[PDB]
Formats: sequence, C-alpha cells, structure tokens
Amino acid sequence: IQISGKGFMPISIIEGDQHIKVIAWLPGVNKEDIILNAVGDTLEIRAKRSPLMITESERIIYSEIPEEEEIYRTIKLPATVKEENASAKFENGVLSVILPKAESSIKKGINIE
Amino acid sequence: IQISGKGFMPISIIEGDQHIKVIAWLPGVNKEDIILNAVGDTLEIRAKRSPLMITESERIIYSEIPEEEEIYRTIKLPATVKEENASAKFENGVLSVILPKAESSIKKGINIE
Amino acid sequence: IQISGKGFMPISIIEGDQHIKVIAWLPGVNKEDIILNAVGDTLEIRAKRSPLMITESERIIYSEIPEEEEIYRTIKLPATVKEENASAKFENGVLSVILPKAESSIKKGINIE
Amino acid sequence: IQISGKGFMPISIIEGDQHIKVIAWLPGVNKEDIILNAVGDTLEIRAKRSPLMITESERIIYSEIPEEEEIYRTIKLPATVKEENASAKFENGVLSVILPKA
Amino acid sequence: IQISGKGFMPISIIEGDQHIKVIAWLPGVNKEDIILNAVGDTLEIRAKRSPLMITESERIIYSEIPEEEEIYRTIKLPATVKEENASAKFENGVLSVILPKAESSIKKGINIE
Amino acid sequence: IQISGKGFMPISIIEGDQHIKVIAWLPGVNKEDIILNAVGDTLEIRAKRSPLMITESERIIYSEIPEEEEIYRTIKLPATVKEENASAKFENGVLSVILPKAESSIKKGINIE
Repeated sequence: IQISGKGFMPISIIEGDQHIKVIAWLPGVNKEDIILNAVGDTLEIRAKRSPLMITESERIIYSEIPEEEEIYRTIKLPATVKEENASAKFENGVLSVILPKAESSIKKGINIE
Repeated sequence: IQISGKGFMPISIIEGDQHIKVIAWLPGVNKEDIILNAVGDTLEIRAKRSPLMITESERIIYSEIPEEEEIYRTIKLPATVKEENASAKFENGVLSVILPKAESSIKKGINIE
Repeated sequence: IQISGKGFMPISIIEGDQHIKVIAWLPGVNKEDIILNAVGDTLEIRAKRSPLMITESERIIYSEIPEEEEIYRTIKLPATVKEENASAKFENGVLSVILPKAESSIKKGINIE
Repeated sequence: IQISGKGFMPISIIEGDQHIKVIAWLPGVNKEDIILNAVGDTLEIRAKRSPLMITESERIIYSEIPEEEEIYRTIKLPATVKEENASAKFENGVLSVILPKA
Repeated sequence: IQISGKGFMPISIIEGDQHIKVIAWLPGVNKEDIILNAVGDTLEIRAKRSPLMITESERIIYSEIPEEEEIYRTIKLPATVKEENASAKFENGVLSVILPKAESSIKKGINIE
Repeated sequence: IQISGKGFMPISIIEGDQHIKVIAWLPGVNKEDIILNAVGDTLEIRAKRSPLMITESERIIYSEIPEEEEIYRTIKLPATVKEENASAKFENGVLSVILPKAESSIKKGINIE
C-alpha cells in the first residue's frame, strides 16, 4: 500500500472478510466540507477546516495546532471494494468509512489432513 | 505558562483583554467523557475515548492513531479568570472554552498623574 | 509510467476524467503509415518517416529535419481505457487520440453531507 | 546562409539548378496560420501553433511538447529567387516550399 | 516473491513441474485452529496456539518459546495454481500444502535441435 | 529484464524483429545435460557438468574453475515468444537458442480517424 497527501492526518485501516473499515480523525471539519471519492482499490479523501479566527482584542500567545486548511489523502487499497455499496460516518470529527470488498479472492481455502 | 499531562492533545491559548479563549482537539471523545475543572488561575481537563472496537471477523492491519485512552492536561494560567462565568463548546471534537478574565486581573489604567 | 521510442517524441498525455486524451506530432507521415493498437492500460504506436535523399543534380545546402524510416512508441498507461471506444484523429500531421477511461473513470464516493 | 528565429523548427534546404526546394515540419499549425514572405535572396516564415488548451475537467500529466505559440524563422538565401513566381505546399504539417532560381 | 505476517513460522516453498509444494511448521497448533485460504497466486494462513497453561503451583523459570497467539502469513506465489483442485496435509505439526500448478503456469518443453 | 540463477554462467541476449537469439557458454556440459523449458515471456535452463575426475595418481594443485555442478539461469524476457517454434544449438560449448517472438509475429491492427 502507499499513502500520499499533506497535513497531519492519522488513519487506521481495519480489514475484514466483507469490507475494510477505515478510521481517520478529522476534528474541526464541517460535515459538508468533506469531498469523499473512491474507485476500484484506491481511496480519495478531501477535507478542509476554517482557520483559527481571532478577534482584534484577542491575541495568540501559544498554539501548537497547525493552520493549513487544504488536507487530503490518497490510499491505494490492495484489493477492490464495492464503492457503489460503500458508506461512511462522521461523528466527533472521526470519519468512519466502510469499503465492502468486491470480486475479492473468495479464499475458499484448502482441506488439510 | 506550564503545560503538564499525558497523551496527545494539542492546545492553543488565545489570550484576550477580557477573556482567555482556548482550543483543544479531542477527536473520538464523547461529549460526556470530558471533565472540565478549574479555579483561580489553573485548568485541568480529563478526557477518555472508548477503544477502537473491531468485530472478531475484522482485523487491524495498519493504524497510526494512538491507543491509550486516559489522557488529560493541567495548564497553569498566568492570571485569574471568572470560572463561574465561563463557557465551553465541543463540536467536531473541538473543545472551545471561554475563560473571562477577573476584574482584578485587568490592567488598572491609572493614566498620567 | 514508462515510454521508450526511437523516433522523435514531441508527445503529450492529456488526462480527462470523463475520457483520457493523448496528443503527439508526426509531421510528414501518411494516415496509412500508422498502426494504432491499444488494450487495457497500454498503448502501442508504430509509424514511419521515409528519410530525405539528395539528388546529384540538387546541391542540398543541409538537412536539419530529423526522421527515422521506422519510428515507434510503447506507453504504459496508468489506468485502464476502452480500446473499442478510442477515437484516432490525424490532422496537420498531429495524431490526437482520445482513449476514454475504463468505465469513463466515473468513480464513486460517499457524501456524508 | 543564416538561420534566426525562436523555438524549435528544423528546416532542410534542398538546392537545385533551377529552384531551391525547402522543407520544414510545422505540426499543429494551420495552413492559414503561416505567413510566408520572401524577396530577392531572403526568406521569412512566420507561424504560430494554437495552445494545448484543455477543458476544465481535463488535465495535463506529461507533455514534452513546447508551449510557445508565436514561432518564426528568417533564412538568408545565398542567391536570388523569383518571389513573384514562388509557391508552397502544407501537407501533414510539412510546409514544402519551392523557389525557382532567378 | 514476498512473505508477510507475524510471529514465528518457518516456511519452505518447494516448486514443482505440476504443483508448488509448501512446508510450514505449526507446532502446538490444533487441527481446527488453521484457516488455510489460497486463490490464484497467493496464500494465507490463520493460525493461533493456545497459551501455555500452568497450574497455580507451577511457575515458568525458562522458556524460549514465544508467547503471542495471533499468528499468520501472506505468501505471494510466483505463478497461478488451481486452488479448487489443491490439497494439504498437517501431521506432526508440519503443514504440507499441495498446490497444483495452473494450465497456464506449466512450462512447455523444447527439444534441443 | 531480470536474471536469476546460481553459479557462473554468462549469457548474451540478441533481440530481433522476429526472435531473441540468446547465447550462453556452457563448457563441459553435455548435450543431454541441458533442460530447456520456456513459456510466454520467460526462459529457464538448468545445466550441469560432471566434476573433473582425477586418477588416484593425479593431484589438484591449482584450478580456478568452480566446483558446483547444478547451475541454471531464469530469464524473464521482455516480450512473449513462441516456445513451440523455438530452436537450440550447442556447438563449442556455446548454446545458441533462437526463440521466435510471439507478440511481435502476431502484431495488432486498429482503425484510426
């Protein structure tokens, strides 16, 4: 597999026998500012959060949180997933996207003596 | 100032003339599993998120997200704030706490004599 | 991608999400002296040039124009494309081919609002 | 002879006993977007290839072809030619020009 | 080829003219705790050994045997095999897998002229 | 291309427009001790030469020739070859095998506008 993008964005890939549950923390991002796309065995994520606005009377004295907004990731899945039958959920800034496996190896397996 | 605690939890301190706005990303943490306590000129927040549950049929293959649950911080504010008149907002795993500065903490402008 | 072609290659690869396009210059080559072959995600091109000759009566000052009696290209496309839906156009010594993406690279991603 | 201009435009000057046939590959340029001028013993070829414009949905991922539009040359012929009795041919982006010697 | 998994599990790949015999040591593993899944030109083994049970009076003073239970591998076969017509044997903690080669994988003989 | 094997066995690949004549010095190898097998776009030849026997009165004092007998080379040709129409020649310890290219001989044709 290969990951590509820009911006701090940890992701967790949970493979299954019928899907590949993927988790990714996206705090501060609205529900609509997420353009999610996918096809075959590759995932295309798009996201963006508004900048840290401050009033003229306010002032930033110490902040370790990044500031860049445009952030995305492009993962190349090993097998194909049914994008048409896929779903996703975004709660508490946590994007949980399900990728049902497509014409995957049936992995029927072999009988062992 | 001095920050102390455990885990991963970036925080941004936005000082103001009448209040101290603070931002902290708490993704995957339930709104109820957040203990907000403070008094005088010190802040302490304790948060915890449920473990990444996976079905027995599932299996993790690649996850960069940390796993430790119990995480908190202990910020030592420079001046005094009005905790009784404070507020907090937890949206998209983004805790926005407002700490109005105390009346005695504001710069007593005696002007020229 | 990887491309080896002995003939001069002033070539382009114009990726279109609805359908991929490709533009290269073969001035002086006839429409019949071109063999277009494509399948899956690979392109095979075979053309000619007929190198210039100098008459004994003529006193050719020089010949800056370079050409190979037999030119060729072998491009490995990144994604699949419909060989049957491909459309070749050879005008002004320029072969402008449009190889639609396999299934028009329509893709499919969740909205999550 | 002397060649002067801009861009990439190989030219082949085929001299003869009664004419000076010249060849020049001009792919992508239209037959009308070629201003051919000549007089005495000097040549001037002014051309321009349309830009590699793409639709808003399209995108360029790999193209070694140049991008400049306006291109021309200025060949100083050795002897005099009959510009009034000159002609040219533009087929397959190949501008085949003939100049009967004076 | 590439092998990937976790734990201790030596494997030996025995190529043949009509099959790809593979050997694998799974000591201490029951016959039922082995899900052997093969399709096309790949292999996977889902194994797990029970924990070393000890009586309350017993104590472990020296053991070089690993402790982790979850163990598996992912072998990438060079050619394709007929998994539907494949077999395997597991005797004395030795997994003997029989992988008949596919019709397209068999190499044709050439007589030396 | 990719060469793989064991021992010392220089090989020279002579590609052609209709075949890929290959040369390989196999001194001391009998004509019968040559296993020629190929299919698609790959070649494998297993050769072996008996050890230099010596009489009890003889003695080896200096020999830079290797000793291992089983030697072979598995080459992955860049294109497909018609193994059914292959030929081989072994003269002066030089195995010359002419393999007619299958893809090159078959060729392809598509309409262009």
